[PDB]
Amino acid sequence: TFVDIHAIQTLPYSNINRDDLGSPKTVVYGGKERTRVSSQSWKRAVRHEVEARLGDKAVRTRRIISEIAKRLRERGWDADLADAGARQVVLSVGKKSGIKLEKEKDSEAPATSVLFYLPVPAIDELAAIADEHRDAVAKEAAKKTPKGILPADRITEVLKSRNVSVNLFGRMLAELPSTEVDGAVQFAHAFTVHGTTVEVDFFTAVDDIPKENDHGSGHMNAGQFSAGTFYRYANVNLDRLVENTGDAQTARTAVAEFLRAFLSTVPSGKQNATAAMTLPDLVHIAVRFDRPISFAPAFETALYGSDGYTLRACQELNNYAERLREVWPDDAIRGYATVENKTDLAALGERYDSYPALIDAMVAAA
Amino acid sequence: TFVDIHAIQTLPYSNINRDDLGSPKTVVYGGKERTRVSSQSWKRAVRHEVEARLGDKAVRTRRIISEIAKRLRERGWDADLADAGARQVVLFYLPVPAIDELAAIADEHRDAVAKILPADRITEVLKSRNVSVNLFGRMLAELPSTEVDGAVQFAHAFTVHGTTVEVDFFTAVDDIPKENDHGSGHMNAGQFSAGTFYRYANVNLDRLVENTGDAQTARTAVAEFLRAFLSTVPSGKQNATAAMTLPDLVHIAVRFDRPISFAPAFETALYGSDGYTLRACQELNNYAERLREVWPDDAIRGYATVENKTDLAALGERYDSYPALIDAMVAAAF
Amino acid sequence: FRHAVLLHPSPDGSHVVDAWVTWAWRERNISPELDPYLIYQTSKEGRVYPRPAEAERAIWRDLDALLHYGEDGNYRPTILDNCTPLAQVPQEVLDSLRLRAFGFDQDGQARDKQWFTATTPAVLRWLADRETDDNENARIVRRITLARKAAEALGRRLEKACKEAWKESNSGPWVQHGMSRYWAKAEPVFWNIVYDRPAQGYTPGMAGPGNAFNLVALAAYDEVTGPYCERPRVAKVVERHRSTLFSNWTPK
Amino acid sequence: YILQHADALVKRVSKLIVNEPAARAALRRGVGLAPEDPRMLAAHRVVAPYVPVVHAVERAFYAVAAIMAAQPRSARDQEAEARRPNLGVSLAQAVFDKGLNADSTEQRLHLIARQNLDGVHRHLPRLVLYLRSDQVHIDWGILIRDLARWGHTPRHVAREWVQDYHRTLETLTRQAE
Amino acid sequence: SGFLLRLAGPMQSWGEHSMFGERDTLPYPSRSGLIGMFAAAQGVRRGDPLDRYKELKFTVRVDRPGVRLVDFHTIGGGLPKERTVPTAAGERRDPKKATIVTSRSYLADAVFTVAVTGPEADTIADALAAPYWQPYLGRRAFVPDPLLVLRRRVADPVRELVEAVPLPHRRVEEDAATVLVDLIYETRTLTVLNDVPLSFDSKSRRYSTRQIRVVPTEVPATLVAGPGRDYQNKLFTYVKQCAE
Repeated sequence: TFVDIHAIQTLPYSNINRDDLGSPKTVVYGGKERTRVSSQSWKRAVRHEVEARLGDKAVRTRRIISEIAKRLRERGWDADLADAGARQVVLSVGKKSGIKLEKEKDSEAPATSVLFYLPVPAIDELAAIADEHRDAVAKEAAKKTPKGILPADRITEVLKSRNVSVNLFGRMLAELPSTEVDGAVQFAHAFTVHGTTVEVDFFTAVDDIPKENDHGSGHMNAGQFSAGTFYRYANVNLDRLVENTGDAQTARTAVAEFLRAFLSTVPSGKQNATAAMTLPDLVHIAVRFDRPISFAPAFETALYGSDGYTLRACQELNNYAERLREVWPDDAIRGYATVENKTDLAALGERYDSYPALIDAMVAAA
Repeated sequence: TFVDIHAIQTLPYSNINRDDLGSPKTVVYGGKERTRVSSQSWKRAVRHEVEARLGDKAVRTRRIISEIAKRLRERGWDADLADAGARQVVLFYLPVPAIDELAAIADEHRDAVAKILPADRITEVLKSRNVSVNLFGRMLAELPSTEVDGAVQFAHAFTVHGTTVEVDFFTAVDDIPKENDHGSGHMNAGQFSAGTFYRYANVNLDRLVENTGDAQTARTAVAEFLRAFLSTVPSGKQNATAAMTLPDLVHIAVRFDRPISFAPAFETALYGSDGYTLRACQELNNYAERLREVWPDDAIRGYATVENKTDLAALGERYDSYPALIDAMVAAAF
Repeated sequence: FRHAVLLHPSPDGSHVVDAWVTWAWRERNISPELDPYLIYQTSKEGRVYPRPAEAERAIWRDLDALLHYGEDGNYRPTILDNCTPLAQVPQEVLDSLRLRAFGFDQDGQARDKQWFTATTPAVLRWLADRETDDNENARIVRRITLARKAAEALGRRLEKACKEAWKESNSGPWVQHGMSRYWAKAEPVFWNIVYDRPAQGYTPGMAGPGNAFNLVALAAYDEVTGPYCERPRVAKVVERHRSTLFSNWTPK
Repeated sequence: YILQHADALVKRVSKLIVNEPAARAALRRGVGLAPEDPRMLAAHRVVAPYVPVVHAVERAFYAVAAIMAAQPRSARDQEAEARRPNLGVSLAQAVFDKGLNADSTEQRLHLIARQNLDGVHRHLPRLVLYLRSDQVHIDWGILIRDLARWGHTPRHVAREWVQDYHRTLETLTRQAE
Repeated sequence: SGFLLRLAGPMQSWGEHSMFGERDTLPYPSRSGLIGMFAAAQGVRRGDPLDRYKELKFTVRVDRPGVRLVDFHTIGGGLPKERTVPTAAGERRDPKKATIVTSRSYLADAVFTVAVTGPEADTIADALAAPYWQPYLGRRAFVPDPLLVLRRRVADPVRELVEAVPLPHRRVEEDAATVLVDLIYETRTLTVLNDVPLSFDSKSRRYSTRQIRVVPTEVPATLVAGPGRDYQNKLFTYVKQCAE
């Protein structure tokens, strides 16, 4: 009931997600430095693609007051009545004095402290519950310190409205432990299979108009980049996903679209100037009924080069999957696609023809 | 009568159980820092998996109501109306001796199946197992029960090489943009660490089987325990750093005198730039060799490995796979 | 007393079976003529309060017991200030006096954390007596007094260092680890200085503590907040507060 | 122990670059590169006799000798005008006096202090040449011995540059009452 | 008579004076702990008379002091609203307030060489070689050293601690002898602490005060081992002549 997916994807000279200073995030694995792409970045690209197709718009935000006030201003309320209204919707859900807010910067609606995660129709329905008590909200704004007037039961039931991205990735909300939904997809960080050092690019944005005597660049600096063959892995706990979604057809569509977005997507970190878009050179989906398994230990001993790394990474993943398969025997399903026809990878299952075919036949078998 | 189990398992870049401030728990052994996973962690993670199967092997397979065969059937109490309780023993999971009470104090009374409330006498399932109380100490939601312990000594899991924490700068991005963009959700820093952990645990069937009885039930409990010890992995931040793995080396030994750990083998930390699994395997071998030739004893040793390069002599006879090793060792244990 | 307990006797007479614990007085009353046993410290606005207990100080045995040295700057019970010195009329029992401390740290409302006793080490008397040299009998006790005073001085200086470091980093949880590791680590240095053995930072021979546990405070502080001072924000604030441990710091 | 060799090199190279161009041109072409790169096969003539007896020490000597020969003529004309500080102190003296960007230098200092032995040699040369572009008085012997100790632990040379930099910044600001 | 236990391993924590969440340990072993270990190696259930373990002597030579670490330890968290550790009245707490958090300290990376001297020492040794319960160091989760009993039979084992026992590597000056190592014997005493065990029963734990005097002794520098892998080796060859 665990859909595991492995994929070898070689990214060229780029910088997917920089650190707090520009450099790419690096692990110290098997003793050697290894550039890596954080899990949250890929998870974000995945969700934006899945929800892209399934136009659910699982908006994660802080300015819920600003948008609720916008919805109330669209529906006839005055600017101040809308602002106070939204503040009533948010202030009527915590224990007392509502959820915690932050210092209001402008006269603009303040931003809550926690990050909400709701779909757009959920916000719309919240504006509806706020509209059902026009007079009450206006009456509360007349005071100096208003309180909650909304029926916390139904608004609390509206915050619990799930979504495909909410179902897969999960939600957290400390002030409302009743709305916390647990994620069903274990997403792992992507580290290189060979020690890679960072390399500095020296760039000088030059100004186009000349100066009277001398001519120098407008600005000179240096950004850190790195290339390499990343290994990526993810698990999909079907059981818990069908539990969150409830139905099995919606669940099946969510996992199929998840896998397709997992292979297809690539982050948007400094891509406008690097064009690092690519596809995984190897895709291995396995359906296991006992526990999920990652192939990270196979890539502990870093790989020395001067040769290619795709073939070595492919055949080494094969080797580790074969011996690992004969050491932890289990009746599981295995399938794989490959963008290189030189070697024949036996231990990875039955070689399907293409990525979407592989995903279709594997999600079907689950 | 002491089943010792050692295992080398390499966990990738993750954070299993963090400290009081986010960092992963670390010990400083042999002078060097070493991230560690607390014993409780790898305990609640094994237990929470054992019951999930043992306590489910199975209400649809062996069943508890499927009794009478020794107190309600071959006893005279309505050999046909046997469902007498059965259905009257419901309104965790026990072994067999403590089940004698299950079919015992389940008779007499009247009964009232003619159409069933005395449970203060059967409820004592845990007071006398509940094998999941003889394997591991008391439960976690029931008052003590004469047997607070124990038996399954569990050791903390520290790395075999010095590993320093590494700061993962992360940020939350709000999806509703104002006219001043890049105002991300909340900047922050989360510490992670990777490495190859060494793990160890003991099972004292000697002073164990007593508390229970049916050496077969005990045998099932220890076998599923070992499988859960290798199988399980904690549930800390796995949904954000999938670190599910299997031990790269598994060594079960049955000793008839006293349990022994191989932790000091990893005292001098290992320097790297290469892999650590092979070096750790051959070094554990070496330590087992000198310790074996200094404290000679007639014990049983077996081990499985996911690398056919080296040959581990001091670890016994190299079995083919984890479940085969566990089966042959639990069998060899008596 | 603020409480009112009762014991329900057993028929045997040597066992208690039930008890009663409840309020005995409901109207507040502060006791005049403050307690001579405790140590009192003044905060702002004029209120005087007892210095609370700290398990972090009991990480090493008998830490407060040594208050007989010093003394110490406002940190001294009045009972001692009227029975230990020479302005009283004891003659030779004073030359064998020892301090003891009963501490039970707790929160002021209803939560308890730990208890501990602290009896001063008679060995510190042994060292002063065993040599039988007046100048050395005075140099030894001068070395214990010095090392103790400076030890606690850097202890509290480190506390404010961590309190400002954590309270300013976010714009705390570091005090517990910093202090615990600081005393735990800094007491073997104390015993290292009392036996004029080569200690970290400074070698035997010199006049006083030789400014060594100050380096121990740099160690504890630098490691408790080390993994968190990576980005320049935390780095500059942590450093700005880290440039205080360097004082007193009297050179060689 | 190494500092003494460091002062030897800095001595004869500090007079060498100003007193004859052949070595200054054979060393200039070795900035930020490996000691075995063919382009630097002409620098051994001058630097090879001073290394003592790990590769971090030689990397330090060759790299900083090249840095001393690749500085602009302004920085050498001021370099030849006639306890002690690291280069961190030099960065603070550069921002506080010559008006550099504080928020930038701080992130470039933590960017360089946070890297591995090879990152300090690739990021270092332009940083130090920028500092000599602003003619701040940088000490070379300490810079090399520092790079020499940069190879055993990436904590004992970084932390002291960062803390020394901030320390001297707030002392230069507190001293400006 | 007597034998030499080798208290070592990854972690050690001999607790004292802590009857609440916060647990602490001593910078050296306490006789209550190791007498509890002998008692666990001989099979005496809690509540049984421990008079047999009286008349014993424990001088302990500290090889390296080891550094103190605090172990954060939460118990009962994450569990659902109907499973935690009950209350005395039986009414559980709210799940947001259900788990209890104890921060138990422990001593890490230290090695002690105790010298047991008693009348029952031979049966105690033979009990440690084969116990009726997993012997631990301080607390159950801490696993002891393999060489828990360094030397099984020695007359005057104290003299063995003063000479001819391997020590871990430390800074030793050139051609220097007389390296100090502290050992505790039990006037000129350092402290008094509740160590003597009177009863271990969980219903009424009962201990008493006991004197302790730490004497810094001098040992010849011929015992300090090499940088790495030398110490464990030398102690193995040291335990090799035990038969002889």
